[PDB]
Amino acid sequence: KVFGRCELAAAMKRHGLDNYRGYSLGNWVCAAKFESNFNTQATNRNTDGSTDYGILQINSRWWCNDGRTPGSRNLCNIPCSALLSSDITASVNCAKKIVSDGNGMNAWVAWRNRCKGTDVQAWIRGCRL
Ligand SMILES: [Cl-]
Ligand SMILES: [Cl-]
Ligand code: NA
Ligand code: NA
Repeated sequence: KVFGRCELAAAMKRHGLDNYRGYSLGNWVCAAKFESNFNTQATNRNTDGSTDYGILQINSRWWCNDGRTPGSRNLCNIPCSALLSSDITASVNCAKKIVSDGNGMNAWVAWRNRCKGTDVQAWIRGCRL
């Protein structure tokens, strides 16, 4: 599913991301925009052979099992395919573990390069949340 901006902001808020670990909702929506263009089915292969999955491009090296990333872990204890669902629950729950891991939203390189230090409230402006 390809979400609209406000639609995703609302779903993220319902699923508990608003100010989670201090990150306002606009940070999460901005990250999703540049990671996946709001498309739950987005996948992208990494140079190391791992793959990124779903609206927040969660990586198989650490976070989910895809059966083809040698030597990886599955810290969210889910198949990576669960991260492609129209239901964003698995992605949000796994994202909460990632953002708690020590480096905050810097785990998402696109957030660091394109969202960090910007007016992220713009991403939720006009939304009935
Ligand atoms: Cl990407
Ligand atoms: Cl694997
Ligand atoms: Na393997
Ligand atoms: Na932080």
